[PDB]
Amino acid sequence: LNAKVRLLREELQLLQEQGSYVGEVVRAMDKKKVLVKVHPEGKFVVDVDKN
Amino acid sequence: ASKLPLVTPHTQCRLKLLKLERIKDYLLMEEEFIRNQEQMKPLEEKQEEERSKVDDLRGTPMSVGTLEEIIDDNHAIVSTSVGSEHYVSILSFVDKDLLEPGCSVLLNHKVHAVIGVLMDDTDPLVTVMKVEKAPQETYADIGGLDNQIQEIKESVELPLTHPEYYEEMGIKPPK
Repeated sequence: LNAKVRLLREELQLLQEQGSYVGEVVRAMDKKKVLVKVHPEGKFVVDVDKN
Repeated sequence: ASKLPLVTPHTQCRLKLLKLERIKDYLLMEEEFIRNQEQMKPLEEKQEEERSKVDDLRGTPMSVGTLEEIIDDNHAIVSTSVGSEHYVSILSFVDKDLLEPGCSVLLNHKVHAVIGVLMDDTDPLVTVMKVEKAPQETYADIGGLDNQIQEIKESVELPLTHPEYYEEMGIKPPK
């Protein structure tokens, strides 16, 4: 119950972080980059995290 | 690989041989010197970290635009996906042999300066018209023509096989 209250009490800052776009990958390429369509905008050549 | 043209008679001759021996000998000196340098120092670290500087200049969120007119002078008008039209500067590491109007160019996010290009599809029509190998058969299945096949071979195949014949006399193949 203590954990639940702590999570609820923090949730106000966690919910003020930005969001993340949803993109459709076109094809992985190059060292570790990918070409991602970000509906409705255009394509990008983005980096890929470590995980 | 972007090698010199001998432009001797171009037909088996002594001058074609000496201009040919010369290029070979220069390539030999170059190869020896290069091998000596590589043994003396790998330069792998130096060649590397140039990739790092480049990737530093080109930020992570590279944007795929669409080149639309090269001013002929390391400048361009690159159109972002929405439809806006910017006037950016072409940097020094883009292989300019690959820059023609309509090419999917790779722009910087904050500055849209051109920093690369991408490949495109190979099937405007190439796939639909090319026939590849004929499933029916090779020249074996055709008989009785003999003369006609000879004509076609000389018209279309022989100018590809041995250009020297036509070239020697200064006559271009039939059209």
